[PDB]
Amino acid sequence: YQDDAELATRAIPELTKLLNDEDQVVVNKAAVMVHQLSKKEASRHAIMRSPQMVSAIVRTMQNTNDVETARCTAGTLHNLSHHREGLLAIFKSGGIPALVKMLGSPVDSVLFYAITTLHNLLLHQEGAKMAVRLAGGLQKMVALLNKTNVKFLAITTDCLQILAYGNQESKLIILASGGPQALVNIMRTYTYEKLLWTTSRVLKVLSVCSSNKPAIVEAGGMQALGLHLTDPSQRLVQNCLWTLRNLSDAATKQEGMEGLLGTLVQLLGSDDINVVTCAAGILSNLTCNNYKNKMMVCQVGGIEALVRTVLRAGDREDITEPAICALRHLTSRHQEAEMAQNAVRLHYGLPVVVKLLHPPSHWPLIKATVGLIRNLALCPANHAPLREQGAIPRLVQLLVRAHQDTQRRTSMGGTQQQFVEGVRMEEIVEGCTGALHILARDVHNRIVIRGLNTIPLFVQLLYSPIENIQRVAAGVLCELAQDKEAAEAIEAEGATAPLTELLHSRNEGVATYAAAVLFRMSED
Amino acid sequence: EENPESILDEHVQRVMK
Repeated sequence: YQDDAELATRAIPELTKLLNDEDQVVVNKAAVMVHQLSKKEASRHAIMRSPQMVSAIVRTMQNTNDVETARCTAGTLHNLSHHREGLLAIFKSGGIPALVKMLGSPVDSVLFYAITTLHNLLLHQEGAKMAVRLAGGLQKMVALLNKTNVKFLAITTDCLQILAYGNQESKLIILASGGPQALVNIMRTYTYEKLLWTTSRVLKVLSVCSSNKPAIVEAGGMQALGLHLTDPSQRLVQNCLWTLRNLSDAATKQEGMEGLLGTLVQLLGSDDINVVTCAAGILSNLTCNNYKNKMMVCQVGGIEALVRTVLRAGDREDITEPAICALRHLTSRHQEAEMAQNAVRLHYGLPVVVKLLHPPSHWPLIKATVGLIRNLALCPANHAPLREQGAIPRLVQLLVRAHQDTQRRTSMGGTQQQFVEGVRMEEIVEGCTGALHILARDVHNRIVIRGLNTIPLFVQLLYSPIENIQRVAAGVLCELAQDKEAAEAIEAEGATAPLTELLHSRNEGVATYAAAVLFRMSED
Repeated sequence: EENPESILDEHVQRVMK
């Protein structure tokens, strides 16, 4: 060894001379020796530290198409990339643009030497990201996703993950290169844990993108990610779940979701809190405005599973909020909505749902819960139970608070109206009044509502500048007007004047309810 | 002698698991 870092050093200028030889026959001889001088502790640091070498070696690899020297050279750089000095040395000689050129090599051993070295550079060499992007490694790597060696694909997809992370430039190019569809293809074809994991990471990164999102969805990403939710690997399952939650708001138009939806429902009974949370989140977005998904979730026991999720979550609002939102979506506008409304009651959900209206619940959960209660009230069998649990007094109380807050802002807190815990009080005013409108279909509920002296407030809400509020207020007043005593109170309260003006509202809903109140009040 | 697939197998062995 005492002559390695002494003779090889005096040998460096030697082989370096041969690598630049014009004779395409002996240049191969050095390539072999040089490669050998990459396996010894000394020779390695000899060439690696010999800028002259690195440069020639790199130039050789790319130039000589000789399917024999291409690997000796490529094989040299790779041995150097296991050392920081090597990575840096390779980076300075411009090896990256070369290595990227070799990604097109039909000689597997060269291909493998290229992708593994680039991976090392992208993993520990600052500046590598720019260079690879510069040389156009992105489109190259996306093209190589058509290969079938799984360890190779795992390396390649990891590189793409490194290059894409937090960079829309790379992401755009990946998209244009047809990356999404290729990535989804891998998820539905292979079973090599490491590969699925690394690929799910690239998808996770792209799923937070605006342009990549709808692309992954169209490629069938939802269904494919859904294939691995039952896999033994926890990191794979969790990565698929996060990516799925990100895509879920742009996948409300997909077909063949039966399998995914059924799996999500069963995932609600998981021992892992994090899986439960994501699952509820994903179901909430997939059942928003999609009657088909709503019918499916209900069909596989979604209602019972969600009520159980709410019970198990306790005071953990990151779980109850989306679970309660899903339940809201499932209890209206679809063929089985009525079955869903009944099932919530049959599975002992009414008590827990009304309790959520009380502290320690914060506003976002409260807002979601008021909406669910409005839907539950569409089922006449839920009126007495909802009333027994104290729903009306709490809804009215919430209504009064939110309305006053909007009054302490009619002056100037900041702007027209801002938020409180992420919720505008105008939405609580609308939600509560809307819940009371439906509940008021019941004669007994009307007695309670009227008894709390709400008519004066409801009338003032007709002057609200917010159309949706004017509409639910007129709505609840119309329901209450069917009782003579309430009808006289509404009139004594001066509702006729404002109702008469609302007949001209630009909002059909508002004009209709206003007119309905007046008719109910006329023909008594 | 050595299968040009050991290059990947080895790499994977060190970068991750």
